[PDB]
Amino acid sequence: DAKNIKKGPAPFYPLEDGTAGEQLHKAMKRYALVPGTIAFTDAHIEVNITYAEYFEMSVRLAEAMKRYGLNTNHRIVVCSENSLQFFMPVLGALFIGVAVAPANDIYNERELLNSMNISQPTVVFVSKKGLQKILNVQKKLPIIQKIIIMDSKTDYQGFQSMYTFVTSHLPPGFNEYDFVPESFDRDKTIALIMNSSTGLPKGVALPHRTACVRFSHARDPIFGNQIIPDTAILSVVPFHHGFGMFTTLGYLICGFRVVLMYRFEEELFLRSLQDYKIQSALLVPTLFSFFAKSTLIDKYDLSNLHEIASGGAPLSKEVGEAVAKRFHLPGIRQGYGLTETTSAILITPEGDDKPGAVGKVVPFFEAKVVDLDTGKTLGVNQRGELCVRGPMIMSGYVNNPEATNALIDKDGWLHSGDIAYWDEDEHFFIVDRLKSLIKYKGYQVAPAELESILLQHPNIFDAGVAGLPDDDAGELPAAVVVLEHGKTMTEKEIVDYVASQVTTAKKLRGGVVFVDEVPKGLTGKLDARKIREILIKAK
Ligand SMILES: Bc1ccc([C@H](O)CCc2ccc(O)c(C(=O)O)c2)cc1
Repeated sequence: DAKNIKKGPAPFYPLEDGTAGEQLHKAMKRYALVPGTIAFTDAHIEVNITYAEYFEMSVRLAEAMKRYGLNTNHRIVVCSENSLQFFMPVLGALFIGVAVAPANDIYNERELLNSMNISQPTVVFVSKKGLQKILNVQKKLPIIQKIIIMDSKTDYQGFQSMYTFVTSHLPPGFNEYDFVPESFDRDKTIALIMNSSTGLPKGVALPHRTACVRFSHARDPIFGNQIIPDTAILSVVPFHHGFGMFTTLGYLICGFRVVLMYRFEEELFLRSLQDYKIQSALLVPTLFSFFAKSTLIDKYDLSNLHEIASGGAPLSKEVGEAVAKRFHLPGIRQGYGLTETTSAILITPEGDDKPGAVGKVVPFFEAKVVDLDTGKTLGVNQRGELCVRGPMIMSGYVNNPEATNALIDKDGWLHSGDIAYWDEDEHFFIVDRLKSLIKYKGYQVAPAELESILLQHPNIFDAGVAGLPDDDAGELPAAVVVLEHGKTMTEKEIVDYVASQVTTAKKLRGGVVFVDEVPKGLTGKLDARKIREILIKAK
């Protein structure tokens, strides 16, 4: 009974041959030749850019980079916040086979270093506002030869724009419509180097195959959205941290108009939803809970709105139903995905929504639950660790096969670290830190309630509450604590403090264990074991 191992259906679109760059180029060239087809729309400055514009300039950046000298043994960095120019160097680079590491616009200067030491990039594309931060970081990274400014047409601080850079390297008679992109092995050639849990962000290497699969999902009437003319999307989610990246690529495959918003604003948001006739909106999790509090939605004509998507962020069932009610939608489309799996591999399918589920397994994939101790795969309705195997899994963490391994067993399964179960109808469900309850006496306090108290203390930098299992009491509630840098404290001084703000059953009878860091779990969510694990010895 390899039969409690859950399997994604058949694709509507078969996987297509070619690299990620070869199929983007082929799709975009189709839409380039229809004048007026809009690719991106900047909701802030109201400017539109057509596929003809988008195709042509991307191609030129590909042949201008090829000439400069970049082959698949080089990487570039794109450092900018969501913009009309963002996917120009990305598209151009994939056409070449150069690996793209999107960097985080307002990563502070330290996290800009950690990202770029892993990605070791020859050329860096950057927005005017990102420039000095990358200048500073270039004087600490010798590999960064060239800096190109994305949001200019002229040069800017003597530095060169994509536009003058391209005319500085394209050969005399270059022809955007005779360009052909490189063929290369899509399994070994890295398309994207993404970022990320505990410690410092790693570099998740993802080869062209994962985007090629993604391109099969995006069109899927069940797991993506149907190629209808005049489809538009309002995307707020960042063009890096996952979601934003691979929906937009799939959206360019489909010919959709991607309406981007880089700064969030309620009225701007809702009006763009209305005016652009948006079919589906993309949101980050805490923009869902915001929209649960919105009372203006009713004043806008969202007659056209079909879907609101949360991506690979699993949603509180209460927040999801709230958002969907304020917009008069049957449901939210939530899914579960890891950066280490490119896109989501659990997605709620069209129509088949089921209250509280993230969804079912995407085509090309297998997902299963495994018992946390024996490792044996479990059956229907049992909670275990969620494990997934399929083409979109990360190739590895750059410069870190010690982490790549033991995250992926060499039967090709990624072990999520997150806990789940599935239905007799094959829906999956994710279990969160946030409603695992600590039974002392026999009534239970949420660990988030006790964490909120602990984080309130000026000398407690981070906390993590879990239930110390003791034989007499049932569960004594305990915490792992991280002290602020200057400060010093004592276990009892900490529980004295809690036991002054909680009922008396909610008191921190389990004690505190001082840790350098509270264990997170891949999607950043607090890991309920390890914490429980950590306290069990210290007692
Ligand atoms: B960390 C992370 C990793 C991956 C992702 C996925 O790319 C989301 C994919 C998705 C979800 C819902 C949709 O409706 C659509 C779509 O519009 O096709 C697409 C999100 C976060």
